[PDB]
Amino acid sequence: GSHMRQLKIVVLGDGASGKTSLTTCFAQETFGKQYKQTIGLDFFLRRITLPGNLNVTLQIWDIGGQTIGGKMLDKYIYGAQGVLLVYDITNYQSFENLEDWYTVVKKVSEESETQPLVALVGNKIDLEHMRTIKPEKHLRFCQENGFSSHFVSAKTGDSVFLCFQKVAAEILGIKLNK
Ligand SMILES: Nc1nc2c(ncn2[C@@H]2O[C@H](COP(=O)(O)OP(=O)(O)O)[C@@H](OP(=O)(O)O)[C@H]2O)c(=O)[nH]1
Ligand SMILES: [Mg+2]
Repeated sequence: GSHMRQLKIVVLGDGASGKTSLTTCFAQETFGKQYKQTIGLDFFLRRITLPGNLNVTLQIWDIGGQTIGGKMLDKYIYGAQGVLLVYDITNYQSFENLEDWYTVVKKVSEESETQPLVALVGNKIDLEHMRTIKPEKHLRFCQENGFSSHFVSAKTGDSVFLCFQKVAAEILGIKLNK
C-alpha cells in the first residue's frame, strides 16, 4: 500500500502581521471544490509537486487570533513539521515578539523530540520603503537560530508560493536550487 504524503505547516506571529492574508494567498489556487472540503476547519490542504515529481499535500494552519498563551494553541503547533514566524516589516513590536513565539516552538520541539523547519517571514515587502526592521536585523535573527529567510507580500503574492514550496522541500531534506 501507499498513502498520501502530507506535511503540516503552522503560521505564527502577532495579530496584524498578515498571517491570514498569507495563508489565503497560498490557498487561492484551490478555491472551489477543494478549499470547500475544509471550510470552517482549522486548516486547508494544497497539493504541490516538488522537483523530482514528489507529490505532497501541505496542510496549512492559520492560528487565527490565538495568542502565545492560548489554551487552543497546542493543536496548531504540535505536529507542525514547518513553522512560519511571521512579522510585519513595518511593525517593530511584531518582530520583537517573535522571540516569544519561538520560545513556544522550542518548548514543543523539545517535548516532542522534533526539529521542525522554522522560517522567518518578513511580510509586507511591498512596503519596503517604510520598513522599520532592516534586512540586516532580520538576517541576524535568522543566523542566530538557523531560520530559513523569506521576504514576502501576502497582498501581492510576491514570493509567497516560493516560501511555502521551499519550506516543504526543506522539511523533506531538499534545498531547492533556483
Ligand atoms: N501592504 C500590505 N498589507 C498587507 C499585507 N499582508 C497583510 N496586509 C494587511 O495587513 C492587515 C492584517 O492582515 P491579516 O492577514 O488580517 O493579519 P493577521 O491574520 O496576522 O492578523 C490587513 O489589513 P486591512 O485591515 O486593510 O485589510 C491586510 O490587508 C501585505 O503583504 N502588504
Ligand atoms: Mg488572522
